[PDB]
Amino acid sequence: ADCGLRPLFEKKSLEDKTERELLESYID
Amino acid sequence: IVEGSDAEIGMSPWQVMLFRKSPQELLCGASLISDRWVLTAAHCLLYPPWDKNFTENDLLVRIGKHSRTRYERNIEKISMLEKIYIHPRYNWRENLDRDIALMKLKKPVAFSDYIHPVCLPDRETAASLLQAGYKGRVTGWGNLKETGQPSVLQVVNLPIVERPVCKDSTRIRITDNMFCAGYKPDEGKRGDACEGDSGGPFVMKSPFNNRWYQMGIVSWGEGCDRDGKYGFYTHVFRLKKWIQKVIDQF
Amino acid sequence: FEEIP
Ligand SMILES: CC(C)[C@@H]1[C@@H]2[C@H](C(=O)N1Cc1ccc(Cl)cc1)[C@H](c1ccc(C(=N)N)cc1)N1CCC[C@@H]21
Ligand SMILES: [Ca+2]
Ligand code: NA
Repeated sequence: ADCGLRPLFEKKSLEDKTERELLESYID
Repeated sequence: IVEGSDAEIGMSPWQVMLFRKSPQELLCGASLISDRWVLTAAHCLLYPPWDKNFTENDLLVRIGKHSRTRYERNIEKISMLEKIYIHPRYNWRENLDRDIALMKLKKPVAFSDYIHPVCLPDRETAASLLQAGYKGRVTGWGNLKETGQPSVLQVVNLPIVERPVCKDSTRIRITDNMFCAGYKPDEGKRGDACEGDSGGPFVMKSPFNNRWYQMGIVSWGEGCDRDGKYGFYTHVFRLKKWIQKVIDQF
Repeated sequence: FEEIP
C-alpha cells in the first residue's frame, strides 16, 4: 500500500537534495 | 557509481546489498519490493562464461545500509535466501536479454525509517515515465572509477536515451526488454553505474502520485562513464508478467 | 568489511 513513499522524505513531506532535478526533466 | 554523490540517510530505503559469505565481499545491488521479495539482475547470480553460479546458501541480503563496509548495528537487517528464481529465458549466451531474478527471503523483514519497498510500474507508469530525456536515479556501493570504493551509498541521476542512440553506441543486439541511460558527450554532465552496482535499481519519482517506481535494473555496459557509451538497464515493466507469475505461484 | 554477528 505504501510502496515508494520514503519514511524520511515523502512520509514527512521532506524532499531530498536532487529529486527536483528528476521532476524538472518530466516535461511532457 | 562514477561521478555521483553521497546519498542522504534514508534516501533509498529499498536499496539492498547482495553480500557474498565466503570470501566477504560486495557482489551486487538489489532492491526490496515487499517484506519477502528482493529484485536483482540474473547476471548477479548466474553467468556461466565466468563460472558464476551462486546458490541460496552462498549469499546474504543486507537491507537498510548506508555505510559500505560497516556492520550498521541497530539499523541494517541481514536476511537469508529461501529461494532464487532466474528468468527462464535470460539470454546469458548473447546479449543479457531478460536480465532479471527474484530472491525470496527466509523470513519477512520489518520496515523502518531505513527499510521500505519500492513500487513496481504498471503499463500506465511505464508509458508516462520511460521517455527520452526523462531522468531516473541509480544508487549503489560499486566502484567510483572504471579503473576506488565508496565509504557510503552513492547516487546519480541520469537521463533515458533515445533508442536509436542506444543502438548506435554498441555492437551488442539491443532488445525491447532493455533501455539505456546516461549523458551524451555534448551534454557536459557525467555519471554511470559500475562494478558492484549491477543488479541495483533505476528509479523514477512519479509526478502524478509522488511515489518512487523501479523502472530498471542495472544490467550491463562497456566500461564505466565512457564518453559515447551508455548504461543498459532491464526494462522492469516489460518483465512484470514474469515477476507476478513467480510471486503468485511461490 | 567489518565482521557481521
Ligand atoms: C556478468 C556480465 C553481465 C558483466 C556484468 C555487467 C556487464 O556489463 N557485464 C559484461 C558484459 C557481458 C556480456 C554482455 Cl552481452 C555485455 C556486458 C556489469 C556492468 C553493469 C553496468 C555497467 C555500466 N557501465 N552501466 C558496467 C558493468 N559488470 C559489473 C559487475 C558484473 C559485470
Ligand atoms: Ca549497433
Ligand atoms: Na557515457
